[PDB]
Amino acid sequence: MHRIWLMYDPRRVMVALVGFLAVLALVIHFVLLSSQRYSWIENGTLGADQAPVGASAP
Amino acid sequence: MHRIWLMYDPRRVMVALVGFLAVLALVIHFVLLSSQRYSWIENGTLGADQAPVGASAP
Amino acid sequence: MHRIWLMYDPRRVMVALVGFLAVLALVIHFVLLSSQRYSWIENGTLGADQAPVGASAP
Amino acid sequence: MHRIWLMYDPRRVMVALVGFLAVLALVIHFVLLSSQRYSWIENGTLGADQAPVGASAPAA
Amino acid sequence: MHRIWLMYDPRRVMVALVGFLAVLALVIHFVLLSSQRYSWIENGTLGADQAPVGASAPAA
Amino acid sequence: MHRIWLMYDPRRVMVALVGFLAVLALVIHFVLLSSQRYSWIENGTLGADQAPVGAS
Amino acid sequence: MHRIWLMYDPRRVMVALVGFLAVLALVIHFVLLSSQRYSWIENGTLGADQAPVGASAP
Amino acid sequence: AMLSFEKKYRVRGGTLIGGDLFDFWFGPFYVGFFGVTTIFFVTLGTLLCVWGAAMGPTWNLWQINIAPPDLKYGLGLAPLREGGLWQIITLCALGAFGSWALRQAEIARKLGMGMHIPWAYGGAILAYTTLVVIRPFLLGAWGHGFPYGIFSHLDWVSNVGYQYLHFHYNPAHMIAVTFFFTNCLALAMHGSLILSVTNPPKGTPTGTSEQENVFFRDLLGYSIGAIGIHRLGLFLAVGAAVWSAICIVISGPFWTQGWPEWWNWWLNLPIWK
Amino acid sequence: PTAWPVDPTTGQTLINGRPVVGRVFIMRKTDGTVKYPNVADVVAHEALAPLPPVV
Amino acid sequence: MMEYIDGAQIALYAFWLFFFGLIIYLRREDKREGYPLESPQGPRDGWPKGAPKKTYVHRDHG
Amino acid sequence: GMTEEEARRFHGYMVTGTLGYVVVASVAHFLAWSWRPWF
Amino acid sequence: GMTEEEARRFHGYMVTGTLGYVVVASVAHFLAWSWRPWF
Amino acid sequence: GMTEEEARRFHGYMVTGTLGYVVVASVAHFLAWSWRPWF
Amino acid sequence: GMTEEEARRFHGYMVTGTLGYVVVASVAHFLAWSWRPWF
Amino acid sequence: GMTEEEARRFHGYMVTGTLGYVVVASVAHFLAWSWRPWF
Amino acid sequence: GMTEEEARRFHGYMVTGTLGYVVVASVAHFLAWSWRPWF
Amino acid sequence: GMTEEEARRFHGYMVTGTLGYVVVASVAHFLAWSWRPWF
Amino acid sequence: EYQNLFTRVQVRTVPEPGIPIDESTGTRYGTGTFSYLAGKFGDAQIGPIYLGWAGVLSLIFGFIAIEIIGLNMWASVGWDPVEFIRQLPWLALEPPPPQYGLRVPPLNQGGWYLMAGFFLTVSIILWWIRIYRRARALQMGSHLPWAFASAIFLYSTFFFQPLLVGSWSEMVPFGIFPHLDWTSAFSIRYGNLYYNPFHALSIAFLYGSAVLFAMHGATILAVARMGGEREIEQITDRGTAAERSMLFWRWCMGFNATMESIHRWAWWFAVLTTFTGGIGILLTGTVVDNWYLWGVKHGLVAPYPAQNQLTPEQQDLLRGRYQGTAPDSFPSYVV
Ligand SMILES: CCCCCCCCCCCCCC(=O)OC[C@H](COP(=O)(O)OCC(O)COP(=O)(O)OC[C@@H](COC(=O)CCCCCCCCCCCCC)OC(=O)CCCCCCCCCCCCC)OC(=O)CCCCCCCCCCCCC
Ligand SMILES: CCCCCCCCCCCCCC(=O)OC[C@H](COP(=O)(O)OCC(O)COP(=O)(O)OC[C@@H](COC(=O)CCCCCCCCCCCCC)OC(=O)CCCCCCCCCCCCC)OC(=O)CCCCCCCCCCCCC
Ligand code: BCL
Ligand SMILES: CC[C@H]1c2cc3[nH]c4c(c3C)C(=O)[C@H](C(=O)OC)c4c3nc(cc4[nH]c(cc(n2)[C@@H]1C)c(C(C)=O)c4C)[C@@H](C)[C@@H]3CCC(=O)OC/C=C(\C)CCC[C@H](C)CCC[C@H](C)CCCC(C)C
Ligand SMILES: *[C@H]1O[C@H](CO)[C@@H](O[C@@H]2O[C@@H](C)[C@H](O)[C@@H](O)[C@H]2O)[C@H](O)[C@@H]1O[C@H]1O[C@H](C(=O)O)[C@@H](O[C@H]2O[C@H](CO)[C@@H](O)[C@H](O)[C@H]2NC(C)=O)[C@H](OC(C)=O)[C@H]1OC(C)=O
Ligand SMILES: COC(C)(C)C/C=C/C(C)=C/C=C/C(C=O)=C/C=C/C(C)=C/C=C/C=C(C)/C=C/C=C(\C)CC/C=C(C)/C=C/C=C(\C)C(=O)O
Ligand SMILES: COC(C)(C)C/C=C/C(C)=C/C=C/C(C=O)=C/C=C/C(C)=C/C=C/C=C(C)/C=C/C=C(\C)CC/C=C(C)/C=C/C=C(\C)C(=O)O
Ligand SMILES: COC(C)(C)C/C=C/C(C)=C/C=C/C(C=O)=C/C=C/C(C)=C/C=C/C=C(C)/C=C/C=C(\C)CC/C=C(C)/C=C/C=C(\C)C(=O)O
Ligand SMILES: COC(C)(C)C/C=C/C(C)=C/C=C/C(C)=C/C=C/C(C)=C/C=C\C=C(C)\C=C\C=C(C)\C=C\C=C(C)\C=C\CC(C)(C)OC
Ligand SMILES: CCCCCCCCCCCCO[C@@H]1O[C@H](CO)[C@@H](O[C@H]2O[C@H](CO)[C@@H](O)[C@H](O)[C@H]2O)[C@H](O)[C@H]1O
Ligand SMILES: [Fe+3]
Repeated sequence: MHRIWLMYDPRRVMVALVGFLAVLALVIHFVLLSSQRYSWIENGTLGADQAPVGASAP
Repeated sequence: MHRIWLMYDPRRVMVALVGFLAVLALVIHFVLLSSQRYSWIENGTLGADQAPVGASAP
Repeated sequence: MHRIWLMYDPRRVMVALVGFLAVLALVIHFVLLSSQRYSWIENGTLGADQAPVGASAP
Repeated sequence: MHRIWLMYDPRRVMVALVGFLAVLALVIHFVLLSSQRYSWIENGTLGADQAPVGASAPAA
Repeated sequence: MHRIWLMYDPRRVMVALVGFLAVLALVIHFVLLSSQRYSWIENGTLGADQAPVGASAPAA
Repeated sequence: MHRIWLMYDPRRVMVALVGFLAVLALVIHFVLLSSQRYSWIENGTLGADQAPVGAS
Repeated sequence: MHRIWLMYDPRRVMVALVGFLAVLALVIHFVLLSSQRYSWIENGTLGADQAPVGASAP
Repeated sequence: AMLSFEKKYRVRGGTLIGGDLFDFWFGPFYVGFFGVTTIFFVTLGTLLCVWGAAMGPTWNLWQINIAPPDLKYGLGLAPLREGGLWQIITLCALGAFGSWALRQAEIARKLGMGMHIPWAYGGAILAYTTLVVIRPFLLGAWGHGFPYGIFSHLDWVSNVGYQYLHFHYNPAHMIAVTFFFTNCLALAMHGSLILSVTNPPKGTPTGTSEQENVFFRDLLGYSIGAIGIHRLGLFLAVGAAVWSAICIVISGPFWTQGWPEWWNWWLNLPIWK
Repeated sequence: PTAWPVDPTTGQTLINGRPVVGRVFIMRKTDGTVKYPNVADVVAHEALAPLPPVV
Repeated sequence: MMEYIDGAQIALYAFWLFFFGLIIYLRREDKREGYPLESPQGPRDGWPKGAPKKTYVHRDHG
Repeated sequence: GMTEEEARRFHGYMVTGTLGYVVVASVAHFLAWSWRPWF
Repeated sequence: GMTEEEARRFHGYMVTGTLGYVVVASVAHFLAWSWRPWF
Repeated sequence: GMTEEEARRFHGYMVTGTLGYVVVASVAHFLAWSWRPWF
Repeated sequence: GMTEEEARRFHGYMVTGTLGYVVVASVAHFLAWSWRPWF
Repeated sequence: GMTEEEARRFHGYMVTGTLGYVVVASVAHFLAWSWRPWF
Repeated sequence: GMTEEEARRFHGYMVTGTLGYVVVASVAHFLAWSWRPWF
Repeated sequence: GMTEEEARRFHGYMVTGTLGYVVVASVAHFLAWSWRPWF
Repeated sequence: EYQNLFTRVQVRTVPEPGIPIDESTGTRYGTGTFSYLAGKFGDAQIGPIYLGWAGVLSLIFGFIAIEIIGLNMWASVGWDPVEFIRQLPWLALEPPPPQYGLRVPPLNQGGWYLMAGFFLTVSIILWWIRIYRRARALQMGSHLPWAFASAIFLYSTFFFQPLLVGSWSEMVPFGIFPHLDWTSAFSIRYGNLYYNPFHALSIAFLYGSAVLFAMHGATILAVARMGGEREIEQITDRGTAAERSMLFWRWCMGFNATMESIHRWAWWFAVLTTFTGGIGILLTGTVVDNWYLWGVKHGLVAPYPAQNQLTPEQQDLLRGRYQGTAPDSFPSYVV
């Protein structure tokens, strides 16, 4: 499978990968931090039974 | 079928395809995370019969 | 009608067709998703008689 | 009639024609979809006797 | 493992690393200082039994 | 660690470091200066038991 | 320590220093003049007991 | 990658600060010391904007709104939730825009070009600096800056305009608008003329400076010439931004009534008082 | 239902029947803002529609 | 009738489709000089692929 | 460009394809009319 | 540029891909129809 | 560009990777359907 | 461009780092799940 | 450029500096967790 | 650039300026702590 | 340009002037503290 | 370093251009001349103009339009020549009253307005034809008349949108401050034009036109010492001035135009300013009547905390009426 590194220069792929994973990681953390349930800075010490849950159907 | 790779440089198509799938996956996830029924971060622990449903005809 | 591929470069036509189908499918899906009757992410689980319908003549 | 293709390059015309037809088709569909009578996505299941009709002469 | 430095110039990988860490460190501090629980300049002397905890409304 | 200066010729980067430190010090002072607890220009004389705490 | 002047042109350093200190002095005076406690052009004659103080902890 | 003629031009030299240390490229981009500082301020400022969105009511791109502090905080830094985050982002934006201008100077110096581009961009930086620094400082509170939000800043523009009842009557605003409209006209004329001599009808030779000067002459009655139209375009576009900065800095710090009643001086000239 | 129950024996807040260590506050987004649901909801908060003109 | 879709929204997406088509056209035009790009991995076009380099015919004078 | 011999056969395809499209559209209008007449 | 042979060979794949696409679309429409018909 | 033999080698990887990805996505949809069906 | 020996040598490190990263992420998810499960 | 011996020498410093920095960060988190834990 | 013996000599001063600066800062922090603790 | 001797001479002045400035500024702070102390 | 902002040495030529390129029908009007002041900033020749049939008629039709406007403005201050100059920016020729709809109104109540609008419109169309014929006579592309057609399109929407809503009263008054009063009241009537997305787009291209001309003006001046202002030769015979211009922007922002294609970016940004503008006007009052509420529906509008809250009886009390007719009497209140 290594011949993928003949089609693509590893120096370029690792730059693309580090860029992609940096953006994706920051996206997910900020999305969670914006939520009610996973606003862990304000509420991280609540237990699972105490954490918010989004409104159910009637 | 393989002659398609004589029409198009596979190095270029693979870059195009990964670009398309990345955008498409992010769009689908954000559509679902905008919704009521699939706001899984806030309500993902609800059972399938507790999850929101849009209105019926009266 | 194969002389159309002498008339037009198939590499350009096939990219044109892919772009056309991509745009058209996205348009139709988003039109339906913005309707009431076919807002399937919120209401896809409703039965066919429970799905919304627009008003009749009085 | 075929000498029209000597005046006009068919490679330009077919593109211009496809463009016109695609625009025209989309224009007509969206004009109908915006109407009351033919908003078929929301009301397409209504029978022809119960689809909307614009109001007749008001005897004003 | 050390041949990463034949692929990339260490003089500028170190610049990009230090800059990333400085940006990251400043972000996390400004994020914490924005919070109520960790607004340490105004409330850092509160003991953990007095520190804020966020909850959802009960809405019973 | 002295070999760092063979990567980064100091005459080209001391004004960088000093510029970084001067701005960072100014930011920290201005952050403190307009907090309630550390607005020392207006309230520096109070003493610790009288100084504000931003409790909820 | 004097070999620092073999790295940097004193003609430029002395200008950069005097500029910096002039800006810094002007800022600190403006910060004090904009305060309540040290707005000395209006309240400078007040005794140190009479000068304003910010609010205590309630 | 490089343009087919590019490699010859990629020499060292022309930097302002870093010397050879940062004197390199990353893909197409020149880096340099101000490239490094640019990316620092861009990344910090962007991630703080994303944090502002996270702690706000929605992720909808149009509705995100990072607002300045209340006016009661004056020239202090407010609590970060309360506008201090806007104040930090404003410092990053100043740092980024300044870094971008100085990086352009390093690039112009390396290519042996004149410094026109860095200075022309200074006209935009001036206008931004007026809106968020100079005008708020003269009014005595950072809370007078505009909010960072794609539509919420348009709500700010609307309300600032009606703070003077009928902002169209602002005389510097009339000049600024005239420059923006004249610029867009001149851009269309210059773009059209060059394309019309380089893309004449099929079976026609490529045109010449003489033809575009002849056409331009019977459009405006005079021929501006090749250097003249570029001087004019620079004058109009940058002059619009400078008159924009004037029109907003006079509104509030120097004039407080409605703008229509500013014109009372014209009615009272003694030849017709 | 604007605040969670308090344990009288400690002053400690009880969330879902169980104590929390700390001062509980109800979380909200910046300044309590909430995105507008609908035109119908925005209009429901306004005055009624104006009466017809006198001509 | 369609509640959400309206003629201003339709017209706006018609413009977006045109505008992205225009940007593609302009980027093809931007690549008539200096392309294909030199790189260590051989020639590179970016995207979209540039239009060909254009020859100009001068006049025979009078 | 093209010769008249080429224009001759292109016209044959062009006329045929046009008529086929008009035929398919004729069925679509037949179906649309049967569902919901506009007059 | 294609030879007419390459054109005629490519056309066979293009017709086949179109057919496969229309088949999938036809199944998809009939799944959609039986879940929530639009007429 | 590629020889036809290189194009044939790449096609093997491309088809296998495409079908592999669709299988992984098929399990993702199986899991998602069992958690919260959308019809 | 790399020798195939160099591609072989790089691929070993690339797989090993990817595996390591996936392990750390898998532990991180199970800690997050134990503290506050999202389903 | 730099030789494999230079790369290897630099790598040893670089790994050590990273691990030392990570150790210092670990103690900072130990202190912060003692002051005000976040879970 | 400079030689290693220059770099060692410069490093000796730079380290000592760093320690001097940190000492002044350490006294400044302990004065501030004495005046108004932040934990 | 500069020399060890030239640098030493300038350094003597630069150090002396800096320290002289800081001395005068310390007397201004003494006067300001006597007038209206800030802690 | 020389900035190339003004010309310290001009040169005269005693014979001159201004005698046109070979042009056929019509006549070259006047003799060429030099302005030393024009020569400081640009090319010095101020000189002969071409009209032809379409240019002559355009000036006749346009002059009448200007006369009708000015005479009505002057009549509106009772023929006072002092008040005509003193009050000039507040004067208008004003569109018809709303109750007429599209019917012909009285002469002093908008009849002169529609006449001036008609002759101005004919004059603008005849000027477009004059430009189109001149571009072809000089053997040029048609880029300039189509750019001018974009401006004419926006202008025509100040006729078609009043037509579509059904009243000439909605048209723009001829007058300096009065047309700005209309511009504000249009945004008020239709519920804040900032939320019209084509207005937002039109601004994006108006600003972008300034961005591009600032960038392009500066770029060419920055390479003018290397002949970069000889743009046609830099297009046909690329020199180092073009290469440096491409490399500057490539190294700055990661991509670049060419010496030709930057003029296409320029052309489309200017043209799209008025084209998107016209679409936004045509949609206003015909498809959308309150753009802020369209913004709320489509999620444009950022939320703010409520500044007031109405009770239900206030909701009935605080509704007004839509504005009606003015009182056509002077009531006595004595009993
Ligand atoms: C968005 C905002 C609005 C702004 C919005 C607009 C944004 C505009 C920017 C858009 C992206 C532009 C990208 C670009 O131009 O790239 C040029 C480059 C050049 O290709 P090349 O010339 O052929 O190859 C270069 C390479 O061979 C040699 O690179 P060099 O040696 O010169 O430089 C090294 C790099 C970074 O090095 C690395 O990343 C690798 C480090 C080792 C990784 C080891 C594995 C780690 C595993 C984890 C272990 C973990 C445990 C140990 O950096 C430099 O030194 C150059 C200077 C950088 C700039 C200065 C930075 C200053 C400090 C501040 C930094 C702050 C933080 C960024 O191209 C490539 O490498 C290939 C393409 C790379 C794509 C990168 C972007 C991908 C983003 C994907 C996001 C997708 C979202 C949907
Ligand atoms: C409403 C009125 C609007 C009014 C304002 C409208 C503004 C319009 C102008 C801006 C857009 C054009 C930007 C551009 O062309 O940059 C050159 C770049 C690559 O150049 P290349 O010559 O084709 O290829 C170079 C490559 O072969 C060799 O380079 P190297 O090996 O050294 O480095 C590697 C490359 C890898 O590429 C990338 O990383 C792409 C980065 C992102 C591309 C743009 C994505 C969309 C916009 C940004 C979204 C993310 C933004 C946060 O690294 C580079 O080449 C980096 C240099 C390019 C940096 C471009 C930065 C543009 C930022 C635009 C910001 C727009 C803000 C609205 O091009 C591309 O990557 C493809 C661009 C295709 C046209 C864009 C429009 C597409 C419309 C949608 C069609 C269907 C999907 C494509
Ligand atoms: C000229 C070469 C030296 C010098 C040589 C001496 C000598 C010799 C003596 C002092 C002494 C003192 N110096 Mg010393 N001093 C210098 C620079 C300084 C600087 C400075 C910012 O650079 C400062 C703040 C001081 C400060 C001081 C005081 C701690 C002290 C006496 C009080 C004083 O301030 O007098 C005011 C002085 C100044 C503000 C600046 C210097 C002015 C002139 C050049 C020296 C005046 C000396 C004074 C008249 C004493 C005479 C002693 C008899 C000759 C025996 N000096 C220069 C660099 N200094 C005396 C001491 O140790 O007392 C305890 C002492 O005998
Ligand atoms: C792409 C959008 C931009 C745009 C573009 C644009 N405008 C253009 C063009 C272009 C590309 C032209 O080619 C065209 C032009 O000619 O430019 C010089 C024009 C034009 N843009 C104009 C104006 C204009 N453009 C504006 C805006 C814009 N123009 C947009 C920003 C505005 C604004 C912002 O409000 C204005 C006011 C004109 C200067 C010109 C069109 C001139 C025209 O049509 O004139 C008609 C004639 C008259 C009104 C009559 C004049 C009467 C004389 C004073 C009478 C003298 C007596 C006479 C001799 C009597 C007759 C006797 C006979 C026997 C001779
Ligand atoms: C003069 O007449 C005009 C026209 O009616 C009045 O203006 C009306 O009211 C305004 C709200 C509106 O802007 C305008 O369009 C118009 O509708 C104006 O105020 C004056 O009113 C007095 O005269 C009225 C009149 O029409 O002559 C009179 O109206 C009443 O009497 C007439 C018969 O004389 C009858 O036809 C009307 O139906 C009747 N209307 C009402 C409401 O009573 C006004 O009398 C009263 C009580 O309103 C006069 O008003 C006064 C105070 O004298
Ligand atoms: C909010 O919810 C939303 C976000 C919307 C939901 C959606 C989410 C979506 C769509 C997510 C998609 C995620 C994804 C998709 O694939 C994620 C894919 C992730 C992947 C693949 C990660 C891979 C990481 C690999 C790493 C870390 C490798 C490290 C390698 C190292 C350390 C060795 C380097 C080489 C060396 C040292 C050799 C030198 C020797 C040399 C050179 C020699 O010797 O020659
Ligand atoms: C709000 O919450 C949000 C923010 C959203 C939550 C999310 C946060 C996220 C996603 C965080 C991610 C963090 C992360 C991810 O990887 C973090 C990764 C961090 C890393 C890798 C740190 C590495 C540091 C390394 C250092 C310090 C090295 C120092 C080296 C030194 C000192 C020696 C240099 C060598 C010399 C001097 C020798 C020269 C000799 C020479 C030349 C010779 O001899 O030749
Ligand atoms: C919410 O956010 C907020 C509120 C902001 C919170 C978060 C804050 C954060 C994250 C802060 C981080 C701070 C930080 C991180 O590293 C801070 C790091 C600080 C550092 C490194 C300080 C180092 C200082 C070193 C100095 C002064 C050295 C001076 C040396 C001198 C004078 C000698 C010069 C040489 C000579 C004389 C010899 C010439 C001889 C020659 C030439 C010869 O002999 O040849
Ligand atoms: C003796 O000569 C004197 C001294 C009087 C000459 C001096 C004159 C002066 C001083 C003139 C001053 C003029 C000024 C200051 C004018 C200001 C004009 C401005 C600022 C105008 C701004 C906007 C106007 C717009 C947008 C108007 C648009 C009008 C349109 C599109 C009208 C179209 C009308 C049509 C097509 C009419 C058709 C006729 C039919 C019968 C079909 O009716 C509908
Ligand atoms: C679901 C829809 C179902 C109905 C669709 C019907 C579409 C029409 C199908 C017609 C099939 C036969 O169509 C016929 O093909 C032949 C051979 O290709 C074309 O023949 C064409 O090319 C040949 C040479 O190749 C010329 O000699 C001839 O003059 C020219 O017309 C005809 O122009 C066309 O009439
Ligand atoms: Fe130009």
